[PDB]
Amino acid sequence: YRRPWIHEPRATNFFVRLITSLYALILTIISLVVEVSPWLAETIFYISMYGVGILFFAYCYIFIIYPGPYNQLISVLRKYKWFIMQSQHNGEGAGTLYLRLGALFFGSVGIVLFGLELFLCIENVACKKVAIAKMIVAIVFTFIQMHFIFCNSKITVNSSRKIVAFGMMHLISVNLWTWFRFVLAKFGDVATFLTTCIVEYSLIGAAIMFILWKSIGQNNGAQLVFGIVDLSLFSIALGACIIGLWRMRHLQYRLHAHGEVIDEILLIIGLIGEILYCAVGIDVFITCALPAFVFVIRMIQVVVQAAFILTTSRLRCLSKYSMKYKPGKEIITFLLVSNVTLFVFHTFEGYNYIIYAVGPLLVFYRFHSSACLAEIWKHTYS
Amino acid sequence: YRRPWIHEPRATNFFVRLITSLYALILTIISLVVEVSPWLAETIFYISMYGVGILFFAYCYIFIIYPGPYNQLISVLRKYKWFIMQSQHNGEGAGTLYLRLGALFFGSVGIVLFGLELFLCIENVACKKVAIAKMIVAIVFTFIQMHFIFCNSKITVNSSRKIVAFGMMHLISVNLWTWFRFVLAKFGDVATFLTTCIVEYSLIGAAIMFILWKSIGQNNGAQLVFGIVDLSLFSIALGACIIGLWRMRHLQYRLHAHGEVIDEILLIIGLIGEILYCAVGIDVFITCALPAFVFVIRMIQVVVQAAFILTTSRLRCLSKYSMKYKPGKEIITFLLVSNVTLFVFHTFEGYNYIIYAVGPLLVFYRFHSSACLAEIWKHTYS
Repeated sequence: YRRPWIHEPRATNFFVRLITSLYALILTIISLVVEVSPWLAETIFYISMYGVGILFFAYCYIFIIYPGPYNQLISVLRKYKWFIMQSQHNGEGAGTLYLRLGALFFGSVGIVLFGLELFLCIENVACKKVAIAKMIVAIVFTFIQMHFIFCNSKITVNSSRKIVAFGMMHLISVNLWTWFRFVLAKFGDVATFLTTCIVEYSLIGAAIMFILWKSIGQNNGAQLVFGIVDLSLFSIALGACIIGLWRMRHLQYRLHAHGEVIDEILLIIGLIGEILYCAVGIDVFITCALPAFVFVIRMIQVVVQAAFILTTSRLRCLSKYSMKYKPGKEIITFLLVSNVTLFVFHTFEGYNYIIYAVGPLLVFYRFHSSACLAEIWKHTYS
Repeated sequence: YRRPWIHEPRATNFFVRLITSLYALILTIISLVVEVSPWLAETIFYISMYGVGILFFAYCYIFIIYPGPYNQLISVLRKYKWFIMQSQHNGEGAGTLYLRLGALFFGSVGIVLFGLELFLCIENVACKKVAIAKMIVAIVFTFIQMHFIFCNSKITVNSSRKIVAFGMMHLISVNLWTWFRFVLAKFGDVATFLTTCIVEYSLIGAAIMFILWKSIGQNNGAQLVFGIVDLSLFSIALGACIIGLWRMRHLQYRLHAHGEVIDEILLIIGLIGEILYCAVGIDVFITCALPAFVFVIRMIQVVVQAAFILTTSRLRCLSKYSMKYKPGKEIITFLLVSNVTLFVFHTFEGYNYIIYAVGPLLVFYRFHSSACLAEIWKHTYS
């Protein structure tokens, strides 16, 4: 108009968005060098990141989500005698019910891990309060974050919209940094299950916090039988995706996107992990045919399934026939069963640095695919 | 409405967007493993990627940009006797004049490199046609791509909009793969200048092709004095950015975004390279104070300058005073001079794998900053 940009809403919106995104980018890059490098520096950094996250959570809980006890005090002071925090809230969450339940489960399994090394610290004679404290803040932050994720609806990112911006970007940085803490190798089956769960939990938390941040300012013989069963499971899932797209071609495009960005981000992360894993396997089996044939089938299946999900998540049965025939349902249920089976099977069955780094990404891709298909089974066919 | 999604425009748009993006993601990931792994496999892959790129370019040139000679033929056949290609075109480019001139320069310096190893192949006795051919297709593809970039306006991505989608994604994959070919170390000053130029050219080409793809479907003592001079140049640029934002606070937010996405992408890539480089330098100078102090100043300067540019690129002098006082111009010119000086100075002056990989990113960040500031000097003050 003629006003300065410091007083133009959509000018101030981007500026805050850009500043918070730059802060998150710097802190995420720094967290990688400090956690992928060859101790107090880390310790104080560790405790600082969790402490700032917990402080932001307390600010949100005291002043935004539950302003009652703060509202009392102002009145209690108004008795021993403007600034009372309204209870504006919402029901729109930043994730699906299945995704948030998975977040609760993976965070619970991460707290089990953190408590395990907490016990192994106290009951040993080599570590220090330095260990206990940081593990306590890890447990506290993780539990608070599970509670916040599972209730990411009432949160009004738009009441304190510049600390919620800085806070959400800091939380994304904390989740990504926690993921980076576990992309490096330090019962072998139970150990790799604990790291995977906390990696998956960090990914879900980062996606949820990013979706919330985006809404700020908005006015809205084993190696034989197992390979055989992987090939069979991949092949039937690969065919079901191809058939399902053919059967579901008569549905209609959605008019309102509902949770399509978080699903896109998580599915692409899982798919990137899957494609690297398959490509690296093909490369190593070439530089050093059953497994190599399985890897090509696995890559084709994961790519076609990613396309199938990302498309059918926008398809709704709104035609008279589409509402009555529910075209493709049995496909969705079959694919969901196959994906859950693959996730479970790859968990109980558990050039080595990419394998460990992308290890949790495979099972996270399977879990996210299941969570999307359950959402598709419900939202498309209503 | 009630129509199938296979016949809904915005449903078919995303589906094609998703399929092409998945193809580019797969091919880019595969290109990394094949080019960052420890020969025909590469050779045939190399020639395939360039050949498909050249085939797409020929399709665009014959059928879209210059359909005249094809239009003749249909008529020439209509004489020796529906399907004549219209000449729809545009003037809206996918990049600024300075960015496209930089692309021409860096591509020219890349062709000089390719011709250098072409000559070193013919006039030697160790390589093969296998080398000549692939180097010839590299030169041909690079020159065609410079011509296409510098004239990325008349291109109607929306005439053959599903091959231009596949083609643009393939070109992005080719540019990213060429970049990946040079993130690995194989006069030392002239050798590192040639690799840097082709990396910068690949980055600019990838950004341009992505912007064009996005528009598909749219209805629109050395180590002492040098450190001292780097610190002085960083400090004055750091202060100028802080002052400039204060002086330019009275301008107005833009109403139409003009080339803000390509600038964002390239600036973030350069900034990510800069932040890693600075963080890794701080880490190594800590694990093994003048240089370390310079690294912190450099990081602060690059981050503040990234914010300054990304903000002032959306600020226009539209107020009577803003149009008359042109607030901040001398800041833009001073910052542009400093950035050009830094780019030139770091070229003639030229834990080792990140250094080489992010090497070209630093000077590309300096060049992109200069190109944006020249754009800012012009677009803001008109």
